[PDB]
Formats: sequence, C-alpha cells, structure tokens
Amino acid sequence: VVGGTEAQRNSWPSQISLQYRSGSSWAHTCGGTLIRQNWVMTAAHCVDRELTFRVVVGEHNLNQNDGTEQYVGVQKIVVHPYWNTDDVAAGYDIALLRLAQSVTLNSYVQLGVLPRAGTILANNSPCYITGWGLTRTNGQLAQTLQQAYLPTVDYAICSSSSYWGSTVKNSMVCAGGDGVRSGCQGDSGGPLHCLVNGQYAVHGVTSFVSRLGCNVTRKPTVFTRVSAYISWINNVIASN
Ligand SMILES: [Cl-]
Repeated sequence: VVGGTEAQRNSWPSQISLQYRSGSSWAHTCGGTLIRQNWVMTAAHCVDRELTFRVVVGEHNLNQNDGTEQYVGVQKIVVHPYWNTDDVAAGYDIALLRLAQSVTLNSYVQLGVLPRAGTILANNSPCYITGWGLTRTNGQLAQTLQQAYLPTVDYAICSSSSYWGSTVKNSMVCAGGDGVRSGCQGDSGGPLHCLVNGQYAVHGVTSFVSRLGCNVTRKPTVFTRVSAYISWINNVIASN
C-alpha cells in the first residue's frame, strides 16, 4: 500500500497474509480475505506459481511476533475456471483456498463480510485497501499492515480513456487514482473494504495496478468485484 497508514491490529480481522516457502523461511506474496474458518478468498494470479503456500491469520507485523498469529497450510486451491494468466484484464482474478485446518476466531481473526450479489458502489464510495504490499512503486513490503483510503471510481469513469479504458470491466471495482495512495505489489488478493449501511464489507479482491507504477494518477487500483462472484464462491464451498 502506497500512502497508507498503519492499521490498528484489530481493525481488519479478515485480512490474511498468503505466503510461500522460500528456503527455510516463508515470504509474504499476497493478501487474502478469510471467508470461512477454513476458506480464504484471494486473487487467482497470486496462485499461478507452483509454490508451497501457507496462510497466516491474526498477522499484523510480518517481521515480528505479534502473539496472535495462526499459521495454516493451504490444502486445496480452486481458481476461477475462466481465469487466464495471460489476460488479467479479462477478469476472473479470484481463487478460493481451502485451509488444512479451521482457524479459531477472535478479535484478530474474523470472517470477512461479503456484499450481496450484484451490489455496485456509487462513484466515490468510501473504501480502505489493506495490505502488506509495497509502500512505494518499486519499493519494499510493509512490515506492519497498512491501510489507505481509496474512494471508488465507477465503471463509467474508470473505463474512460484517461483512466483504464477497455481494460476495466464491470466485473471489477476501481478505487483511488489520486496519484498518492494505492495498492502495490504484495497487496494483490487482499480486500477492498467499503462502508455500506454502517458496516464494512469486502467489495474487492486486489487485482492489478498500472505497469507504470502503483500510485499513478487516473490509474486507480483495480479489484475483482466480489459481488460478481457470490454464487461462484458459494458453489465452490458447497462442493468442497
Ligand atoms: Cl475484516
């Protein structure tokens, strides 16, 4: 997250860290949203690589013991069948991870609230992206979970020529684009939390930013629209 602030430890309890084994250690690669005690929602592009993945819930600082982490292996990975790694702009950047164990809920570990199917946010709706992603274009991951206020950019504006053009689809949510704050690498897969009727819900799964840079004016961070996949998510969980 570029231009973020440190999140309070219990603000976003559904945020998880998706990590891969590297040598004798683990490295954060993407975020995700805990949606069932044994299921995580993340971006399909985060699991394109054939790596060993683990999920960390109750994580706050990637480089320090928080005393609240629970570490769990990823037992099954279900990527959306239309996902195409060669074409992120086509959409379908979503995957569900079945965890090896069911995690325990507490103030640091909670299920993410999802929007009802088909819900679309009005332009400029208040949202926070959260993640341990790069804090600068071509920077380094954050140590502590960051949050940045990123108001949505509706489809009509987002898909206009000075924004993302045809690359943005109605199955996505755009947010931000002010040139200062944004998602960045490492935030992928994590949530876009938006306040609707008093409650935050996870309306987006971080998918991509411009190749030019993370915080690029009129290139808002683009997320998979969670409300486009409610049936898909329920169908996956019911059959696994
Ligand atoms: Cl949350």
